[PDB]
Amino acid sequence: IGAVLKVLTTGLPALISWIKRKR
Amino acid sequence: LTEEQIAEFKEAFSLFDKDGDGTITTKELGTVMRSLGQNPTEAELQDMINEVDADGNGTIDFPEFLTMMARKMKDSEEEIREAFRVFDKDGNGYISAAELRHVMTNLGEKLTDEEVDEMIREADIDGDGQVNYEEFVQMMT
Ligand SMILES: [Ca+2]
Ligand SMILES: [Ca+2]
Ligand SMILES: [Ca+2]
Ligand SMILES: [Ca+2]
Repeated sequence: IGAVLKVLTTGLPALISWIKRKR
Repeated sequence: LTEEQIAEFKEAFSLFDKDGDGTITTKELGTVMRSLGQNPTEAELQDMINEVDADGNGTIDFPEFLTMMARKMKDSEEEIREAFRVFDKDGNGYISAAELRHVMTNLGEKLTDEEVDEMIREADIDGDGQVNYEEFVQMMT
């Protein structure tokens, strides 16, 4: 429960946005 | 606060706010949790909002979401292993590009292949082209 929160609020967003801002 | 941090925070918010109205409801939280194989009750979801619901309005806006994430960051090993298993679908201990693509497709993020491979390269520390459990730990902390 809190695991999915930690995942979707700590590591994954950094990668998704660091790849998305390169356009 | 850097320009880099803001884009990351924005993408994380937009992951939950799947209808894009600028608020996160209990229903959106539940939907995102279930797409990751979790099953939260209505009470758990309301408690999740009310743990950050500064204005008592029953939904999560942007700064309350920031508070939720900062609290969660300060928070565990069982949880990290659980999320790893969320991504390591076949349990071989390495998150592949295909697995990350599958997870993105489950979350609704329409990302190109080259972009997913970029994400893998960005998170990959040893350079084998996959994410092992320790690299995942590094990503979280
Ligand atoms: Ca919404
Ligand atoms: Ca609120
Ligand atoms: Ca795997
Ligand atoms: Ca690796």
